[PDB]
Amino acid sequence: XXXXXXXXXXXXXXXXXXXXXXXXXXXXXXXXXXXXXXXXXXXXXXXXXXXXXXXXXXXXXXXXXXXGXXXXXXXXXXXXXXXXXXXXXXXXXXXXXXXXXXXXXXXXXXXXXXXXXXXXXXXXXXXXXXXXXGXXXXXXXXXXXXXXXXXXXXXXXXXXXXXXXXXXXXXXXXXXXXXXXXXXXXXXXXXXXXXXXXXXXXXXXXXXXXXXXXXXX
Amino acid sequence: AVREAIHALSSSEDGGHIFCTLESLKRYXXXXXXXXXXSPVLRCLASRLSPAWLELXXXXXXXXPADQAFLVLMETIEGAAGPSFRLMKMARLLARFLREGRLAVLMEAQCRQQTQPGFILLRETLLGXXXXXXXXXXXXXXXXXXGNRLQQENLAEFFPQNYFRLLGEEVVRVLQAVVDSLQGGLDSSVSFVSQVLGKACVHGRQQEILGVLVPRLAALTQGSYLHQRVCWRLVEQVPDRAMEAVLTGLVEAALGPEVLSRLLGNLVVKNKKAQFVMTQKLLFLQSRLTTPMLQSLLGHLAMDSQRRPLLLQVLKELLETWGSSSAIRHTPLPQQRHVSKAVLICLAQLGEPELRDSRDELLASMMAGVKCRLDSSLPPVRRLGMIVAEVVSA
Repeated sequence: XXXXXXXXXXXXXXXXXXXXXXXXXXXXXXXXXXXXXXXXXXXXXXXXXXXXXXXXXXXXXXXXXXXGXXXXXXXXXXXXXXXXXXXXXXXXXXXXXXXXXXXXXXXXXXXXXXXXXXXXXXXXXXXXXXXXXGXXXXXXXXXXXXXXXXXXXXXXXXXXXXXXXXXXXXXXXXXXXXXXXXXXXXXXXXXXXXXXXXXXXXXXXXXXXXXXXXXXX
Repeated sequence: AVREAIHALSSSEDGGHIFCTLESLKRYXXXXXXXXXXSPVLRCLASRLSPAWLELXXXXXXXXPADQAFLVLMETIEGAAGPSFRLMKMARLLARFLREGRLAVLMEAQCRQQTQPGFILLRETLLGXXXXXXXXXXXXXXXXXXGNRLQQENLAEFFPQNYFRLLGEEVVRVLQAVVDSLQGGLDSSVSFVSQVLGKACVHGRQQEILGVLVPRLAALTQGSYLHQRVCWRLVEQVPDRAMEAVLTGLVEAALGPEVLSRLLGNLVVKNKKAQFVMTQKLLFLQSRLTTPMLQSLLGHLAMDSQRRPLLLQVLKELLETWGSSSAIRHTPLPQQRHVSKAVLICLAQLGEPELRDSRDELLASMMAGVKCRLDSSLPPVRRLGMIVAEVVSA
């Protein structure tokens, strides 16, 4: 409890982050580990840098490993899903940044790829603006980053995901999909279909289509 | 073809035209191509059904007025995506009057479609998705829907209790269906089940869970072995681990029924790993244990006998727990309660041999503990412990 509250020292500087790393890595790999951590963190989703910390604690201190990939996955997914399910301005933009960092630890550490990239296709799709891109590649752990770059099946998954839609998530998913230039080909045909849907859109699905169209261009 | 027809129907329609369009789904005769195509068609048609809501109150086909509503019930003879969109429009409100009727209908339709509901969950078991985290997200929302209806509240009607019952029945059905013999060997049975389970727990403890559980338990117990075990096993998540911790305790509160049946539930399954983890999680902590006294006891019994020596370790572990100093300074009085319970169980069973070695530790424990607790306000509480131990290795 103490620790949880504590993550907000007046004098953060470098010592602060050093110690952030310290506590996260102190968790290392004991009993309750991931689980315990996760619990408290999920409660006060105000500290995913601590999520990163412990993510990375597991990354350089552990056990149950694809199971830890799963734990990681869970937390990660959760984080994105909730957070990127709406919007923010001051604090939670940085929360998203922190989420990118925890994604990082996770991704790298686990080579998780399946869990990881379901959440990357998720989390990658998250990128959006500035910081986003940075975090994305970082978490990506280059091999898999380029793996995804190649990847087209994942792209199709995303295509239909977007088709179902929700909001801006879908919008920017399409944005970064485009960014991820390679060769549409199949995606070009898929996106033609998207457009068609796109075109159709009466509601905000209309602006979704606008951004989509930009991507297409 | 399909797309064209859909567009036409959505645009302009006379009575006969509308009728024919509706009958389109009935005719089908397009395998699953038609199905997926129409899944999208009906997504659009459900949006078109929001538009059809105003067309239904525009004196259209008075005779078969519920038919188009039955065409919405023909959607209700469809996919969970659509159920997906049922929830979507449910969120959507809009149709106030018409939607009240709609959702009323939706609800009882969906009592049947919750069967259908989790048969679509069972169909997902039969099927599979690589990017289905959102299927689960949707599923979660769908799970949430009983409480999301509550959330929606607004007018509100049949409640979550019944959601209770609904859930129970659904599960039952699923289970037996699955049972078949083993017409469903896929684990996705357990997946959906557990997904749901986890969700349930998260969503709500005590009443819901337990009621479901009780009925289920009884039935299941009575008639299942491999299958029983399987579902039980199937149980998952971390949220659901402690979800299951809680579940288990809910079931504990399920008392003696829980005891025998969860002697069989542990006999259905303990399967090492996470069980052990949460067993000790529980061991460590906590709140309320008259149920667990019994709880403790039976749980212990079950697991211990499932897999011997689990107990031993716990017993061994427990010795350490008896200590104080820092602990003497710390804690409240619940710890003591816990301690008492432990003592009792310990007394109950092991090997004999156990006594001897544990007595090494016991003696040790005793001594330090003695000092500490000799310092017990509840000097007698501590003394009682001593006597127990004393007895144990006279």
